[PDB]
Order: sequence, then structure tokens, then C-alpha cells
Amino acid sequence: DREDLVYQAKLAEQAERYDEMVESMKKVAGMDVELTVEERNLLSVAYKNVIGARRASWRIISSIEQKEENKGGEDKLKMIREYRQMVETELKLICCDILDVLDKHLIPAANTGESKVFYYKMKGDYHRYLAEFATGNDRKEAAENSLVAYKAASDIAMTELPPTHPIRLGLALNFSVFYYEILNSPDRACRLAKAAFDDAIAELDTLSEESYKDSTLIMQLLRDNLTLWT
Amino acid sequence: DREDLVYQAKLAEQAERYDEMVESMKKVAGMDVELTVEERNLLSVAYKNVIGARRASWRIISSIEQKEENKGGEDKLKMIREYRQMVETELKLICCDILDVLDKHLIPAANTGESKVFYYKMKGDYHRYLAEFATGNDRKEAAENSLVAYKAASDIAMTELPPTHPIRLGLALNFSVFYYEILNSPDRACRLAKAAFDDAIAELDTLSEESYKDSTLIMQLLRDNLTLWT
Amino acid sequence: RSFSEPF
Amino acid sequence: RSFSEPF
Repeated sequence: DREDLVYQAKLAEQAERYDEMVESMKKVAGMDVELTVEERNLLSVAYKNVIGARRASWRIISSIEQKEENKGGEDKLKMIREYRQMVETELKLICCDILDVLDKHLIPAANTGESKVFYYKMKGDYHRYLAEFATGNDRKEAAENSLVAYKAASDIAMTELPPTHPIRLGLALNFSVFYYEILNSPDRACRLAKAAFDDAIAELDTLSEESYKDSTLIMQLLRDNLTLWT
Repeated sequence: DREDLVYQAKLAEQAERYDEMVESMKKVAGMDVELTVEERNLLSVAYKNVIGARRASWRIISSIEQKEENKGGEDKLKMIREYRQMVETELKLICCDILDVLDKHLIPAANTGESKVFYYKMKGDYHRYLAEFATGNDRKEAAENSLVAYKAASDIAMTELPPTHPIRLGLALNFSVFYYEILNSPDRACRLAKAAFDDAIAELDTLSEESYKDSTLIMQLLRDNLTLWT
Repeated sequence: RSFSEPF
Repeated sequence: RSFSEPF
């Protein structure tokens, strides 16, 4: 059954039917056992494709909305805003879905440093995606929940993973984006990203055969952000 | 309302939410009036994206199925075939949906040579997509219905459109694919494609300012097929 | 694998 | 527009 679900998740991924990949991997998560690296990754890809489709839609519609505000077409504005809201409803439902799977199933069953950091960082990512479109109280609560999860992931990562580890780097990259895009803090975003990058450069001997390409790519992204932000 | 629906179809197209683009354009079609060129095109893009997603999934899953047949993994075969069937169900429902819109709404209200050819060719395309995965009786019935519609479109196109017209060329290209891929007739596919291409070359003075890039692209495809097929 | 009308 | 971890 667990192997069958993995197989079905992999078929859905090949067919680019990410909804189905999510349903298959959600059933694996629901077994209340430690996921393998492969399963963790399948689950995370599934949801990142599902949410990423709506985030890309959201950003297109919001830009359209911004163009129309500049020309004051209010009939158009009406429909664009109603359409945005609908996509926001979907983003909320999807984030709420994985955040429940994380809280119910994933985080309670996680018993390795690596998996705990991966799931807390995921929790940080999904609150952060809530925060991207949230205003008012919702934005504050999403930002606080994201911050808490990313600090929790950081606490474990600092003690349990080498600074070159791809999940630790991935956490640094996304938490720096969080400080930049949600907390509006370019200075803290830059420090976190720069620290993560310097700490890995200091310990390049910790680079693993399994993930040196993954580490190198994240370190290049940390650098691309720092470029973008300074 | 009709202008609003068009606008919503265009927002959905920008956001790449093709299901919604379909629902909006289906409501336009349901008004029982001649569609403009823009509306016809929006409707056809909407459904070609919706069906094209499942056709691309179908072809990936079928190739996976073919690999597995060559290695005889029967546990895997079970799941791949069940997954294919599900995608086939979706392809059937989607084709049936537009074929009903064509029969109920589009074709009865169509009163220009161009729109009649466009909708009959569309009917030919959607039966043909049914035929791609059909076996047995279903394949024969889809092939016959496709043939009838493409002959009907051809009859109107031969009398009403110049040989360079993009819908007439588009019809020739797809009907030639039909002869090739469904009727297994490379000789008839080649004749139809070659005839269409020669007739347009003979009358290049009929090329329209509005669609000479569209005609040129189709003529290049007619040539690319002839390359592929000889 | 034949080309049909694009969209 | 910042880059986050790819997938």
C-alpha cells in the first residue's frame, strides 16, 4: 500500500497531475510513520506544484489589477478583484490542507533532525504563502506563525545539520525571503542569507556526495537574492 | 454580460486557469448568437488547453505503460492502466462537453462560411481526440463522426474560403492528421496535405493582411508533416 | 507526433 | 520576485 501510493504519486508527477500526486502523498503522510527522503520530497513537490500554480495565477491577476487601478476601469476592477479573491480562497484551502497534515501527521511522527527541520521549514513556507496575500490581522497571524516555525526549524538545523546541508541552506534561503518579503526587513534578510552563505563557505568539507549539487544551487540562490536586495 | 464573460475568459487565460476560461466561453456559446472571431478563438483555445492537458497526460501514461509491458511488471501495469482509464474518462467527458456545445449552440447559430467551417472542423477535432484513445466500436464510431464533420467542413471551405485562408489550411492540416493517425492512411494524408499546400501556393495573392502569419505557419506545418510522413 | 493546428 | 527554494 505505501509503496503503491508512492508509485501512484510518481505516475501523477510524470503526468503533471499534481492534485492527484498530493492525494497519494497525503495518504502516505496519514500513515503516521517517518517518511523516507523520497516520500518527503514527493510530498513537498506535489504541494509546491499545487500551491505554486495558484501563486503564479495570483501574481498575474494582482498585476492585472494594478494596471487597471492605473487606468481606473472600475467595471473591470470589480471582476479582477472577485477573481483574485477566488484564487485567494483556493490558496487558503491548500495551505490549510498541508498545514493540517504537518500538524496532525508529519511533525508528530518526525524523529530525525533532518525531517524535523524539513517539516518545520515547510510549515514556515505555508504560513508565509498565506502571509503573501493576507492583509490586516490574517497577515500578522500568518507572519507570526511562519516566524515561529522557521525559528523552530532554525533551532534544530543549527544544532543538528551541517551548514552546507541542503535543507539547512534551503531553510536559510526561505527564512531570508520571509524577512525580506513579509517582515519588510532587507537588513535582517541580508544578514541571515549572508551568514548562511559564509557558514557553508567556512565548512565546505561538510559537503555531501548525495547533495553537493543541491547545496551549490541554494548557495547560488542565496547569492542571487543578496544581489537582488543590495 | 457577453462582454463581461469575454473579459472573465481573458482573465482566466492570463492566469492559465483554463477550466474557468472554458466555463466563461461556454456561457457565451449558450447565448445562441454568432460568436465574433475573438470569441470563437477564446472558446477554441480554452478547450484546446483543457483537452490538451489530458492528451499530454494520456500520452505520458501510455508510454509509461509501454515501457512496463516490456519489462513485465504486472503490479505496476495494474496501476498504470487504471490511471490511464481515469484520464480517458476525463478526455471523454471533455470531448462530449464541447461536442454538445457545438451541436446545441454553435453549429445551429453559425451563419457565415468561416464560422461553419471552424465549428465543423472543431467537431472533427473532438471526435478525432475521442478516436485517439478509443478501441473497437468506440474507435470506429469516433472515426466515422470525425470523418463526417471534417467532410462537412471541407465542403464549405472548398466553396466559401480561399485556399490560403487559415481556417481552410488548419482544416487541411488536421484532416490530414486524421487520415494519418486515425485511418492509418499515409497516402491519403499526404495527398490531402500536398493538395492543400499546392492550392494555397497557387493563390498566394489571396493571402490576407489579417492572417498571413497564421497561413504561413500552417503551410509550414503541412510541410513538416509531409517531411515526417515521407 | 504529427503536427496539428497549434493554439 | 526574490528566489526561494526551487522544487
